[PDB]
Amino acid sequence: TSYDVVVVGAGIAGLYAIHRFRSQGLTVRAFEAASGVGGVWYWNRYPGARCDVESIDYSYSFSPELEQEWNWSEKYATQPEILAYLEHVADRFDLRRDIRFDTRVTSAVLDEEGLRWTVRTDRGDEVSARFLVVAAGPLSNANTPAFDGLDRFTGDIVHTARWPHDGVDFTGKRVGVIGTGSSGIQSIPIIAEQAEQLFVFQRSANYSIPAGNVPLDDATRAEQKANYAERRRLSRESGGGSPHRPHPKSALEVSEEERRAVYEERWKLGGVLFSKAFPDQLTDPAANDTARAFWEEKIRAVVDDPAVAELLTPKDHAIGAKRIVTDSGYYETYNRDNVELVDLRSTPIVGMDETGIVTTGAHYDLDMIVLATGFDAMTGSLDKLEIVGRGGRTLKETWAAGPRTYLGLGIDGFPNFFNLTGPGSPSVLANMVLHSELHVDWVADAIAYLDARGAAGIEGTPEAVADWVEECRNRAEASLLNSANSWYLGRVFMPFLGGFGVYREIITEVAESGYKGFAILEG
Ligand SMILES: Cc1cc2nc3c(=O)[nH]c(=O)nc-3n(C[C@H](O)[C@H](O)[C@H](O)COP(=O)(O)OP(=O)(O)OC[C@H]3O[C@@H](n4cnc5c(N)ncnc54)[C@H](O)[C@@H]3O)c2cc1C
Ligand SMILES: NC(=O)c1ccc[n+]([C@@H]2O[C@H](COP(=O)([O-])OP(=O)(O)OC[C@H]3O[C@@H](n4cnc5c(N)ncnc54)[C@H](OP(=O)(O)O)[C@@H]3O)[C@@H](O)[C@H]2O)c1
Repeated sequence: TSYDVVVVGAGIAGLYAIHRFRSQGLTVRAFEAASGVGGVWYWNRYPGARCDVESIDYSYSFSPELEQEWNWSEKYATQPEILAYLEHVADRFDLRRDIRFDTRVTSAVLDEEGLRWTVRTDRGDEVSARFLVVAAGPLSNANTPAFDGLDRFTGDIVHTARWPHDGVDFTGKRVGVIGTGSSGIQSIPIIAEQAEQLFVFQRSANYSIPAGNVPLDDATRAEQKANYAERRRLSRESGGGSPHRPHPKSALEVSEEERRAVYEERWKLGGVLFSKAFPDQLTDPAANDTARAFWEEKIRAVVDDPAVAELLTPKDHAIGAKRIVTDSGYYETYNRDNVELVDLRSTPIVGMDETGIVTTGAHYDLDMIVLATGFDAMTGSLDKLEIVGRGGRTLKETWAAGPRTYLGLGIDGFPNFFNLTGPGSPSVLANMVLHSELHVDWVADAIAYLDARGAAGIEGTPEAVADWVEECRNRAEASLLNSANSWYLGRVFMPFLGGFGVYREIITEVAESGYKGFAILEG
C-alpha cells in the first residue's frame, strides 16, 4: 500500500502520467471516479460532443508509433473516436492494471516528517505516496439548476453530463433543451434531425464558429503524418499549442479588404483559432469589434429569420472572451420548421409540471427535457478534494483569496504535490494533450532530479509564488479574457496568459537551473 506516485484521474493527463512515471522506474497507483479511462471523453458523451482543436494536434506526441499508426477519421474527432483512441492508448501501454476505477479520491494528507502523502478513497483505499499528482481535469459539471416541479414532470429528463450509453430516441418526441453553451450547441442540431419538435430555451446567446468538418482522406493523412515532427515543434513553441500564428500586422493596421480575407480564412479552418486571427484580437477592444462584426454578418446570412438571427446574437460581449464554441450546422438548425428559439429574458422558466415547461408567457408540452448543463469553475475538481498540507493547512484555505502557485506546479506548504494543467499554468488556454505532456514530463524530471540528489522533496517557496501570482496578474490585465464575469476568474484570473511556448521555456529553464524558486528538501 505504498507507491512512488499516486495519480488522481485517468483521462489524457493521468494516462500519460502512468506511462511516463513507470518508464522511469517509479511505481504508480492511479484512481479514477469513472468506470473506464478517458476522463471528459469517457463521461461527457451526449450526441455531437467534439473537440475544438484539430485532432492531429489534439493527440499525443510522446509515441512516434501511435502517431503513424492511428488514423483520425476527420478534422475534429467526436467523443466516441477520442474515447476509442484513449482506450487504445491504455491497451498499448498496459495502463489499466495500475488504475482502480469507480474509486473517488476524497483526501490527501501530508506527513511532514516523512514527506509522504496518505491518500484515501470512498472505496476504503488508504495508500502512501512520495509524490501526489492531481490530474483531475479543468472541467467538472455544474449542478443541475433547481427547477421547481421538475420532480413532477412525467416525460424523460436527460442530462448532457450523464448521457445514456445506449442513446436516446428523439423520434416522435417534443423536446426542450435548456442551456446554450457547448453541450447545447453541439447536441441541438442532432436533436433537431430526429425530433418531432424542438424548443431551445435560451437565456444568453454565445459565440459559435463552424467546425467545417471534412473526412480526412488517405493522401492527406500520409502527408500530414510525414511532416508530424515539424508540426509538433511549431506547436510546442506557439501561443496555443497548435502550428498556427496570428497575422504579422495588427487588425487595425491592415486594410478593410485584407481584414475580411484573414477572417474568412480562419472561419474555414474554424474553431478556437478564429479568436486569435489577429495579434491584438483579444487585446484591443476596437480590433475585437471588427471580429464581432464579421461574425454577426456570417450569422445574419445563414439565419433566414432576421429576428431569430438577432436573438442568436450575443449582446455587448467581446468575441472570444468566453471561449468560442465550435459547431456543426448549429445556426442552420434554426431555419427548420420544427425548431423554435425561446427567449428566456422575455419569458423565463418558472417551473415544470406533469406535461412540460412553464414560462411566464406560455406553457410548453414536452415529452423530453434535455438539461444542457455547463461546467463548474476551473478549480471544481480540486475543491471536492480535502488536501491537507503543512500545519494541517488545507488547499481550499490557501486558495481562499485566489489560487496561489509557482508556475502552477509549486505551492508553499504543499511539498511533493503537483496539480496538472490548472491555475498558474496556461491550462485551457492551450492544447491540453501537449500541455499534459509538458507537465507530466516536468514532474518526472523533477522526481529524477531529486532521486539523483538523494533528496526527499520539492516545494514552492512563498517568495516565488507571490512573484508568479503578480506575473499572472500582469499578463491578465491587458486581456479581454479578464472580463467582469469571466469563467477564467476566481479577483484572480487563473490561467497564465503569456503563451504556451513562453511558459514551456520559463518552466524548462527553472528546471535547468536547479529549480530556482523551489526548495529542495532532504527530509
Ligand atoms: C466538448 C469538449 C470539447 C473539448 N475540446 C477540447 C480541445 O479541442 N482541446 C483541448 O485542449 N481541450 C478540450 N476540452 C477540454 C478537456 O476538458 C481537456 O482537454 C481534457 O479534459 C484534459 O484531460 P485531463 O486528463 O486533464 O482531464 P479529464 O479529461 O477531466 O480527466 C480527469 C479525470 O479525473 C477524474 N477525477 C476527478 N477528480 C477525481 C477524484 N477525486 N478521484 C478520482 N478521480 C477523479 C475525472 O473523473 C476524470 O475522469 C474539451 C472539453 C469538452 C467538454
Ligand atoms: N474546449 C474547452 O476547453 C472548453 C469546453 C467547454 C467549456 N469550456 C470553458 O468552460 C466555461 C463554461 O462553459 P459552459 O459551456 O459550461 O458554460 P455556459 O456557456 O454558461 O453553458 C451553460 C448554459 O446553460 C444555461 N443555464 C444555466 N443555468 C440556467 C438556468 N437556471 N436557466 C436557464 N439556463 C441556464 C446558461 O445560460 P447563462 O449563460 O445565461 O447562465 C448557458 O447557456 C467556458 O467559459 C469555457 O472557458 C472550455
